Amino acid sequence: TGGSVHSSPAIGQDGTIYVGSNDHYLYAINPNGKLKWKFETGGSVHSSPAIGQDGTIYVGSNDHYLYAINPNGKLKWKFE
Amino acid sequence: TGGSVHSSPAIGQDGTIYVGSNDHYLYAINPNGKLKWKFETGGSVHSSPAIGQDGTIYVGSNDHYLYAINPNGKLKWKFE
Amino acid sequence: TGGSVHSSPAIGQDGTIYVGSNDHYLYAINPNGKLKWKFETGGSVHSSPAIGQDGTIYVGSNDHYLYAINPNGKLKWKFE
Amino acid sequence: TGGSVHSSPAIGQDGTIYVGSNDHYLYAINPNGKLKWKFETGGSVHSSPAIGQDGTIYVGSNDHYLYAINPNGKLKWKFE
Repeated sequence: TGGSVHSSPAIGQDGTIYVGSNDHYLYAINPNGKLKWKFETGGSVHSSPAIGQDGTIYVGSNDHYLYAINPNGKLKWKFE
Repeated sequence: TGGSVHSSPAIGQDGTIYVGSNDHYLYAINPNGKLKWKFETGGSVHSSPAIGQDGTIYVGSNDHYLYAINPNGKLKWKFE
Repeated sequence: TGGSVHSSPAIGQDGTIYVGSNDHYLYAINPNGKLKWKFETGGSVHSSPAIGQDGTIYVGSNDHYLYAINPNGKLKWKFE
Repeated sequence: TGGSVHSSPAIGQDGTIYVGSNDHYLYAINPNGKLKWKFETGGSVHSSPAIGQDGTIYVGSNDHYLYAINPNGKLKWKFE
C-alpha cells in the first residue's frame, strides 16, 4: 500500500483480505494477491476491519467516521 | 464519532457494531447506521471490544478500567 | 487495572475475560467482574491475547517475549 | 523475539501461534514453544496476523506491504 499497514487484516467468507492503510484506503485483496477494490477514507485506517454476517465491512478512520462498506467497495454508510 | 476510531469494530449476534472512540465513548451502532446507544467512559477507547457468549461487551479505556457493558448499554461492572 | 488497557479483551470458552495492561499484567477476570488471576510480565501488554483450542492464553509484552499462560495463570512457556 | 510484540497472536487450526515483532519478523511458534519458522519482512510487524481458510497467514509491515505467507513460511505474495 501507499502507507504502513498497522491495520490487522480481516478475511471474508470467500477469502477476501480487508486491511486499512495509513495511506487512507481500505483495501480488498483477492486470495491471488490482486486488488479487488480500494475505498478512499479521509484519514489513516489503523482500525482493523470487521465483517458482518451479510459481508459488510466495518472500519474506523482517523477522519473520525466508522465506515460500513458493501463487499463491492461502495459506501453503505459512515457514522460520525 | 467525536474522535479517531483506532478501536477495531466488534459485531454482535444481531449485527450490532461496537467500537471505541478517542472521544471516550463505546458506540453501539445498528446495521442500518443509526446509533443504538453510546457508553461514556473516563478515557480514550483504543481497545477493540469483545463480545461474551451472553452478549456482554468488554472493552478497556485509558481511564484504566476494563468495562463490561450490557447489550442495552448499561454498565454491568468495571474492573480497576 | 494499574494502567491503560490498550489490549483488546479475549473471551474464554467459560466466558473468562483476558486482557493486557500497561501495568505489565495479563488479567483473567470472571464474567462476574472478580479477578480470577493476574500474570506478571516484564513489560506493558499492548498485545491482545489469543486463546488456543486447549485454552492456553498467548500474548506478547514490551519485554520482547510471547507468553503462553495456562488457564490457571501459571506460565507454560515464554518465547524470546 | 528481537523486539516488542505489539502484534496480537493468531492461532492456526493445528494450534500454531503467529505473531509479528518490531524486529521485522513474523514468527510461527508450535504449541510446545519451539520456533516453527520466522519470515523476514522489511519493517516492524505491529499488524496482528489473520489466517485464511486455506491456512495462509496475512499480515502488514511498516515496510508498506500486506504479506501472504504459506503455512510452511514461504512467501505466497506481497501487496504494495
